[PDB]
Parts: sequence; structure tokens; C-alpha cells
Amino acid sequence: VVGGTDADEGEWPWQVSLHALGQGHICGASLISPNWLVSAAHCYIDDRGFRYSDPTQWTAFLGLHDQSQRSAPGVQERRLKRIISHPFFNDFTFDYDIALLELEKPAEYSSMVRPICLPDASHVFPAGKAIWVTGWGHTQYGGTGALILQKGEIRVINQTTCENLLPQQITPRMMCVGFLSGGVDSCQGDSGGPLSSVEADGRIFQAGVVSWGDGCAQRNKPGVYTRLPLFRDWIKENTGV
Amino acid sequence: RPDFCLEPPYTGPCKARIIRYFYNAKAGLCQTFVYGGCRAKRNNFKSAEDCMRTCG
Repeated sequence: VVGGTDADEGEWPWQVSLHALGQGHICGASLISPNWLVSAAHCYIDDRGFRYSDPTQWTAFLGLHDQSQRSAPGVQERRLKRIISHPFFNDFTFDYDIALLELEKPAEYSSMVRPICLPDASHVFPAGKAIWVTGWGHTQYGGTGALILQKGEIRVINQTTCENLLPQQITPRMMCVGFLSGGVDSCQGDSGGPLSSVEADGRIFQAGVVSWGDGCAQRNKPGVYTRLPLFRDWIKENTGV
Repeated sequence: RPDFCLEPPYTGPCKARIIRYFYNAKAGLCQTFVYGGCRAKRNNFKSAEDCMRTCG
């Protein structure tokens, strides 16, 4: 991400690094239980002769902190049994950009690998509410990724403001998070990563999936993510979680 | 020859980090760039091979 700083060992135990055969890190995901993740959709769309949807081509990294660090005490490694892109995702308008990734062998909770909490159907994240974005995405539009899971703080925005900042593009399943003056925002490589929100009760809840946005950290161009409530029941209905 | 071969490497609005190859016109060699994961353009392949076989 852009405008943020380095996170700490386990500061975001639910973050995950997803890699694809011959390509290294591609996207991020969110651990929502011992056997499931919550990533983007575009991340797994067969293109240019590569089965980005085929689970046999993916490896997930739980508790990852440093991308260049090989074999780590607190990092789990797992293959994927299957991917479930939403039945109404749109590779062009970006609608329903959300997918579920099932781990083969379970994750084993620990200090550095814990599951984030899912907002219940009706939860609300009022505009103006600060939340966090994490990932190994590019650190400035048009640059390179980061070795260390960066963290950045942005905030929810009024929906119409969103809709109008990105004319004839926003859909109910989407939500602008960031700042109008930019400076901080998610970027390439952060996709599928979870927006972490500290709730009044003390626990963090996923409030969105990194999806897209015009540029990165641009003024009047806040990041666009997938609302997490509308799909709670879809999750329940598929994963079973 | 393909005119799309001479257009600049388009990343896209999405935020995936897929290294892809594109033909560098005024450089005769295909190179690397990052594809956001959506709205790909014709001058974006998977391997240097694929790239150099259609834009050579």
C-alpha cells in the first residue's frame, strides 16, 4: 500500500500472501477460519493461458511478514483445495468482486496466525470511520511491491461521494475507503487483502476486500473495495463458516 | 506489426501483481510490467516467448 508503514510480527494475523506458480506473490487474502480465506475475484480469473482459477497453481502464506524470508518459525504454508469466485462477479465492471479459497490442510492458530472476525449481515461501518489496509502491494503507483507487510490507515466514505468521484462505476457491493486528498491507499498486489476495522468491542472485523481503483493514493480517487456484509450469508452458504 | 504491439503497457484499475511481458516498440525487445488483473490489453502476454512471437 501507499502512505503507510511497516506492520509488526503478528499485527495482522489474518493477512495472507497468495502466490501462483512461476509468479511469486500476486494477491492477499483473509483467514476467516481453519479452512477458508476471503480474497478478491479478479485474482483468480483464467487469462493469458494461465489457470488463475485452478487451485493447484496456488500457495498461501499464513503469518507471513517478510517476503524474502524463507522458512520462518511463525509462517504456515498451505495448498488450496478449491476456489469459489462469486457467481455474479464481472471481469469488467468489477461487481461482486469476491471469492472464497479453501485450504487443503487446516491452519493451526497461534499468536501470529489468527482468524479475523466477519461482520454480521447488518453490521455498518459509518462513513468517516478509520479502518486499516494491509498487504505487500506496490508502495507507490508504478513501483514495486514490499518485502514487509505494510499497514495503512484510511477511512470509510459517504457512498454518493464514492459514486460521484468515480462516475457511473460504483455498485452497491462496492465501498470507497481512503482519503479525498489521497496519500494513503491500497495498490497493485494488495488485492483480496482485508480491510481491518477495530470495533467498539475490541475485536477487528473485515470490512472489505481490496479490489481496484483509478491509480493509487490519488486525490479524489480513494480505493474501491468489496463490502463484506452483503456476502456474509453467501459465505455461510458456501464455506459453511 | 499488430498496432496494439506499439501501444504502451497498460496496468489496469485492479490491484493484482501479475508480471507480464509486452513488446517494446522503440526497443525491439519485449519487457516486464505489472498487470492489475483486469482490462488487460492485447500487448500483454505471459511469457517472453508468447510476446516475441506475435510482436517480433
